[PDB]
Amino acid sequence: SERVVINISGLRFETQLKTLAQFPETLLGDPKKRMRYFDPLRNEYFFDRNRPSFDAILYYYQSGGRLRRPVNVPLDIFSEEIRFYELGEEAMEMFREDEGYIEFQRQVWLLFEYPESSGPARIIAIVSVMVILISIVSFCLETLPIFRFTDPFFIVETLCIIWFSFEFLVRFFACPSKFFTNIMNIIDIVAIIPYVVQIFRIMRILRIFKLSRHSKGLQILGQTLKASMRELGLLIFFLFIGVILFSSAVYFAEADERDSQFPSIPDAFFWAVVTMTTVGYGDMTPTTIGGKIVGSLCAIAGVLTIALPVPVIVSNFNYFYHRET
Amino acid sequence: SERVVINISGLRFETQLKTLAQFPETLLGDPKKRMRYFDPLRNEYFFDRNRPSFDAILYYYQSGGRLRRPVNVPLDIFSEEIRFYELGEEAMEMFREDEGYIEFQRQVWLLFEYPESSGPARIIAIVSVMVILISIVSFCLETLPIFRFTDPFFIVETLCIIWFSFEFLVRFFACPSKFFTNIMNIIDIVAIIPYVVQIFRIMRILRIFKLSRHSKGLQILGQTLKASMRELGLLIFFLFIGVILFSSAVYFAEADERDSQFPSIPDAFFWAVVTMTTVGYGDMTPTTIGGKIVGSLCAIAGVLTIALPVPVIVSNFNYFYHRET
Amino acid sequence: SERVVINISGLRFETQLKTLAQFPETLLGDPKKRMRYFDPLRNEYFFDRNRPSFDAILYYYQSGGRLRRPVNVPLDIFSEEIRFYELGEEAMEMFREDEGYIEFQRQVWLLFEYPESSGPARIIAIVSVMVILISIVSFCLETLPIFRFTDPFFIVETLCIIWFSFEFLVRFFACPSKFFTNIMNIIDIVAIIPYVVQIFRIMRILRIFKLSRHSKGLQILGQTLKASMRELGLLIFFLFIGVILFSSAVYFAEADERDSQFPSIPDAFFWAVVTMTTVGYGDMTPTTIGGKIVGSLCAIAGVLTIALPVPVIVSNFNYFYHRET
Amino acid sequence: SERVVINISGLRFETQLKTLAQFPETLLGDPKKRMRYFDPLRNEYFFDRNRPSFDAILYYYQSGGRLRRPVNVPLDIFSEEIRFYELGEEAMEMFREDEGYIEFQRQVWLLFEYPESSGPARIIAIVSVMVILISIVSFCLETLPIFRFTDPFFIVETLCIIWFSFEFLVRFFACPSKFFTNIMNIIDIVAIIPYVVQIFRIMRILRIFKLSRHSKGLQILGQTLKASMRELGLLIFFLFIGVILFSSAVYFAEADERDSQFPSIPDAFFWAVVTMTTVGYGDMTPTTIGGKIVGSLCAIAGVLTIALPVPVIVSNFNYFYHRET
Ligand SMILES: [K+]
Ligand SMILES: [K+]
Ligand SMILES: [O]
Repeated sequence: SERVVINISGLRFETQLKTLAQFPETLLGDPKKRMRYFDPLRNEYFFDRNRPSFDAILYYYQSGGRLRRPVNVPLDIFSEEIRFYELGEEAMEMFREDEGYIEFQRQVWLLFEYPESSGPARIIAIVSVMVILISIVSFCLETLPIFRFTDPFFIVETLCIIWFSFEFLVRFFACPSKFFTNIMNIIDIVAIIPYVVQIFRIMRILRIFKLSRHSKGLQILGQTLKASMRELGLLIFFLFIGVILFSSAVYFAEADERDSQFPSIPDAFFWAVVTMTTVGYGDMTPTTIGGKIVGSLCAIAGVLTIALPVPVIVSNFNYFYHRET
Repeated sequence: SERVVINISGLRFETQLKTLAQFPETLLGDPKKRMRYFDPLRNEYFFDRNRPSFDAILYYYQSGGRLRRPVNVPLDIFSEEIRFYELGEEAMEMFREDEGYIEFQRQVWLLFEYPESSGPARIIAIVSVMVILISIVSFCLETLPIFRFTDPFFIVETLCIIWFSFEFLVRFFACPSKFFTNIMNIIDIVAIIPYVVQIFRIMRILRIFKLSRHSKGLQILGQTLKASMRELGLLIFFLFIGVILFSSAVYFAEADERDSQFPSIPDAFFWAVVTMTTVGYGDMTPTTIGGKIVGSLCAIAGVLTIALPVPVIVSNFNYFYHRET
Repeated sequence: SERVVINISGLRFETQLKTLAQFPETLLGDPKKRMRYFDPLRNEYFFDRNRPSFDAILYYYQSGGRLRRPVNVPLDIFSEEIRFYELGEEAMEMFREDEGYIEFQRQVWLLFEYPESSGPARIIAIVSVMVILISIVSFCLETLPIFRFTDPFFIVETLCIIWFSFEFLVRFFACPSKFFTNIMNIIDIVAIIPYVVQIFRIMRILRIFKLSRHSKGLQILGQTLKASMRELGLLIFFLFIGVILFSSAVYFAEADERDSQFPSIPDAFFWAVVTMTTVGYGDMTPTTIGGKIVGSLCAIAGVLTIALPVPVIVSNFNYFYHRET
Repeated sequence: SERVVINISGLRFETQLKTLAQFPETLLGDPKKRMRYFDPLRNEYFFDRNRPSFDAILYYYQSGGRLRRPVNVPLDIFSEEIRFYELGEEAMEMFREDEGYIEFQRQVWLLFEYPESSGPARIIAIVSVMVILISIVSFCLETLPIFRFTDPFFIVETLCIIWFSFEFLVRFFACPSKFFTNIMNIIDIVAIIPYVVQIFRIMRILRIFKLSRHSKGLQILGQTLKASMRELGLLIFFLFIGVILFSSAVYFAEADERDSQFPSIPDAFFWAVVTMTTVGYGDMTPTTIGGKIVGSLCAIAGVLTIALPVPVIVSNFNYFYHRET
């Protein structure tokens, strides 16, 4: 119950000794630690330090754990005062968590997993990207009407696979731990499985995801979509409810019309999709006065359905964008 | 007029005793309550508590009712100080209102109205959703050109009605009070009235609203639209003024043209709607130099007309979204 | 130079007497006014009032005019403290301006200019709106292919003019001052000038603006557009620069093509407009590889050109919207 | 170690003399400078000045360089206190940088480079703009089907070049320094190089950029795009990844269809572009159930791809817009 006066650059703080003794590990909790700052003429402990920060420090003793940075104190200045008062590593990491902060194969694992290290590391990454870009150009040219080791496309297709196999064999016996959690390598597995044929071709387009390893923004978008599936799927659900709603509204408004462009419900789905997203079908346009109305409400409700979950998904992207800079 | 000194962890507060006696129910208003905190050596009442919060507490006595949380004090910390100073339940609920905060049938009413309680409660809700989803699929398949108890659709249509009647008979004699205010049950009434035929079919599509009971976001959007009708209808009115304006501007610009695609005013309405919402008609495009101009101004003014009331409606949605989490 | 101590509910303020005597009209500047608050035991002036507000009050004496409300003090509380310290009507109105705040014919001028006064005032406004809405419906029906005092439209056209003349003759000899500045009456003049015929018809559509007097949001949008012409016209200029830019880019990319859909520069203007506003022409689509590219860049740059000046115009609207509530 | 008490209008500040002596150039660091403010009755230095500002001033001595304006202190008031305490020109310019702040030919260089100086300076700028606007109108009329010194267009084309040469010869021997860094003159060079012919015509359209010198907003947009290329190019990259992704998804979904509108991968690129930007092709619309799905996901992912990097680019524009006012 013994009173303790703490002078912070002229700002007076008073408390009970039992409140500071609650945490015997810190500065003000250890009598031998705070001894060097005692003023025997005023019976107080003087500190020639920042003043707005000490409101939360002394409250960390009163509350017995709570360490909230004041809204007017900078983040770096308050964090450097916690080091001086020695509140503890447990309370320091809780402050960051509350603020928002989470030989034979060692050299080959430097110019491949972290291509920003050495000199040849930054060049072998460009060559690996050129193989990917040509791998994408090769996939887009295997279908032209002109074009539809001897096969003129089997010379570059395998050449990229030889490099895409060279981007996997050097990463299995040189990785830290034996790997399937990192999605960067799951893409390397789906880019190297051309051993049902159409499903493997739709699976073959996943070689575009090979750029995510070497791209700055692709990593940011990947974290955004994962950290937004609730509001990301909320759009898909809100659009599903509206498509079923408005495709049926235009169908009953254009049912007695012998030349009504909407024959059934599912045939009016794609019309409601491009009218909500405001893309524009060009084909199925309404003809009935009531059907024309339904199209107007389908375009108005479309902008609302889209623009509601977007700011949340935009905010998740702008956070990871700035945090990675 | 007797002066009273209040020491808050070193922060000095002075007032007149009549100001604290204005509220005899609280701590500082009751002399017997504040007796335990008096310091007879300094003639003051000491409190080893939070310091930035007491500005508003002592002002609650001076203003005689006003209790405004300081902008730099957290919401939980300030609210816990009101409990200590015992300002009263009337002033506490006014603070929340000012901040923004509003046997035979008892067990059957748990696995139906609150399907998150028991184990079988969370399974009977999934079965009830599967019936709804099949009920929606059934409505969309009763119109295909191929398909247009013996009727192949009368086997699932009634089967869902048997379940949709099973989702109403168990809720009338098991509800708390006899019900028409909760819109969740008005949908159950409009999903069970298939006892003018086309109007009942347009009324039949309202079975999609049955998902609002089991959906998280549908409840949020429903509250959003109700709490936004002024700005929601402001869009409909702003778009009505512009459609009448620009449909007449393109009609007089394309009147002497014998092959002008716009014959009258109402026939140019749907063109102005999809050009403001930027959907794209594909059919009626302008042909005259002046009519081409009108279409350009109709698309520019459309983005403005849409994007003005949207942020308000988005803010109403993002509030109910986060408040329900 | 005589020192003056001012005690604000325990918060100590010191200054020189010449600083308070700088404004002899206020409380602390008048010795007879502040006499009632002097404490002859401490040699200070005590005030049992708000504490965070007095930082700016005492600075109003030091700065000699500046009166800035603190960011943590509410607007109503700080404004009520200026009344107590009696800083003057000149400094009070400067604070509002700095914060953001600007018989025979007397009874007939109440149920017409302010239709919210009496009972019959709120009914005669509805009848005046029904005449306007029918006046708009009449204008839209004078052009149907079926329809294209004896003239079936001359019975309602003049009947609304009789009312639109009844909404002008009662406002010239009953107005406060003889009127042309208020744009509400300029619309009444352009709705009553049907005494070159096509220009008067395009001028006749301005009868839709008659709703601005009785509409809540139309007044808000009118103030928004006037308070945004710089950024409103900035869009028109940014779109003008892009239309000329991209219409020429697609024309040179599709010049050697004998069947290029773009014959000249001005014939590609409307394509660039609906591709920037993302409306969709449906007619003129690019055919050349380079022309296809130009269309892609014209759609990307369109969203940027639109979305830059929009938030400013949206902010001007959301300010007048909330300020009128 | 000698203690120093600083009284700021009643607010008490204490520190060690060695902390103020750390900067011997300032007021409180120079004993002769602060001598005029010493109170020999209280042993303190009194200042009749602003109170919330001195937290950062005294911390500038403790931190030994850091000068951060408090979040509640206005920018002008805090900056005027730094002048009084005389912290130094080095710390003052660091505060602005931390806040966000960077005869025979002398008279001819006033009515040309700064056309806001004299009277004839503001008129010769309008004539120079009329030549540019006619130069733009001339370029748009050299291609009409009607029109496709004797050449009817060689009379205005050279007349503008004579003026565009008059806007370069007077700026080379009258400029401050001999010029290629300022992009305003690089446009004057690309507007005066009509001395491969089609490439010079696509290079000739760059005469629209001549308006950037005399336009307020064109300068703001130019700074915006340069200060946004990372997020500006991030859109181009995000759209490139999606176009390749969805053009291949619709091609494999519409491959067995003999009348599939998408013959190859590159022929489906422009469809994915206008469906992501929601422009609307009107030509290539999907026909297969799977292809219809791909178009729906291509329109949903398009709004997301567009709306993510837009707020960053909008914020860069709104900063330069307000900073230039
Ligand atoms: K469109
Ligand atoms: K659109
Ligand atoms: O379209």
